Amino acid sequence: LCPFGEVFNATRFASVYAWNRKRISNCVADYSVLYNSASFSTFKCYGVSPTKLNDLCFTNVYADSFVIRGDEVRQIAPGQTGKIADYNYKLPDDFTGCVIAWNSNNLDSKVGGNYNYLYRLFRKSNLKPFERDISTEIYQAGSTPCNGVEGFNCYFPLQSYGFQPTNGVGYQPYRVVVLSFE
Amino acid sequence: IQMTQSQSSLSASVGDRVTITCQASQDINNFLNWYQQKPGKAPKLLIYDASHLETGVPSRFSGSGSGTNFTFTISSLQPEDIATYYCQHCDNPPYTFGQGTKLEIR
Amino acid sequence: QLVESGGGLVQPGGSLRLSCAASEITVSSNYMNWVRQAPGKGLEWVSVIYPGGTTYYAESVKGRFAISRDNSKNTLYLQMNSLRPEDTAVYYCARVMRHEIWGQGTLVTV
Ligand SMILES: *[C@@H]1O[C@H](CO)[C@@H](O)[C@H](O)[C@H]1NC(C)=O
Repeated sequence: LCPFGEVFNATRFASVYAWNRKRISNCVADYSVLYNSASFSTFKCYGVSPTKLNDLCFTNVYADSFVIRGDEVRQIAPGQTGKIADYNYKLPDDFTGCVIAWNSNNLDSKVGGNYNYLYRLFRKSNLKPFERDISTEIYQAGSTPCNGVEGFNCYFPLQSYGFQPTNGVGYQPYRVVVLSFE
Repeated sequence: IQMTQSQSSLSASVGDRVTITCQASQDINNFLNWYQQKPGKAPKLLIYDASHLETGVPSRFSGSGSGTNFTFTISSLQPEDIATYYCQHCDNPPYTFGQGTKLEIR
Repeated sequence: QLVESGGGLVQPGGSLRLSCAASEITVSSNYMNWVRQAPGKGLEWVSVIYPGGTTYYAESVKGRFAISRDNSKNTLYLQMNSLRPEDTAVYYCARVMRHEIWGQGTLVTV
């Protein structure tokens, strides 16, 4: 049996700037049980039709997870630009996989403001496909040296989403699992 | 998203408290900026994210509101504060400005 | 600080290259905004360029202007192609997303 049940129900989920990935092999996939669940609100499949998934079997599969806002769910797709798909996580233009996204206004809806999930704001160049950078050195905005001191023209290169219990539908948190098939 | 200012001209006396309302269609959670523009100059930012105050402006200026309606409050009016104020949506492109409100002293 | 230049009159259908020169600020590392204003009317948005090179234009003026950056002189350039009579307005060059500083301003008329 596959470990799918573990990634879809784990008690902890990483933020988007340090997204974890898992590799799964030697299991019997059961896309069926997830082919009818109504919990998922955005079950998009790119490259391969979702119905024929069960018949064919592959060698190696990868699963990645993020917690993202309501608006940026559409940005997890090939050939898209924005504040998230270009500096934090980008997909190859020849993507062949699935992007499951569901609502998490119960587990992750902190009371009084969470301020624990952060996304990357400032950088210097775009991101190659499947590129992760956990480093958090101080970013500079001018020729003046910054020597690791926060201040004018010296900004921390992260921002904290503000998830709350009464936010609108467009800003409520969503959890995304992207499956990539080699 | 169509930001709107129902009022267009409010007058008061020196030392009075003046409020300005800016409404937004659909919903913007906490994304709005208050811009001030003097006659014949370049506009300068006053309040970002509708609650945090910028450095340099006196503390007597304040902002509040959320969801659909936001408000800008001046506690003590000053003789040299005649200008035009705008509210701008600044979450994700495009960024649509408002109509603007002109303040008059008497 | 910033500076604009190239303001004046141009015959309908022409083109121009407005220059925004920046000092103390590296143009290759911040979000940049180009905002226009009609004479006596309210502000309107025109363009934004991201640090990574992504660029967004306004919905009503899409496909006629082009913004670019040059690191050798540290400048921002905007090239308008296929103008019209109502295109006349005062444009500006500003920094966004941390510590807004708005430059003095240029005038472009038909
Ligand atoms: C997660 O837990 C719920 C509650 O028992 C269960 O209905 C669901 O099937 C679990 N998800 C998976 C993938 O096993």
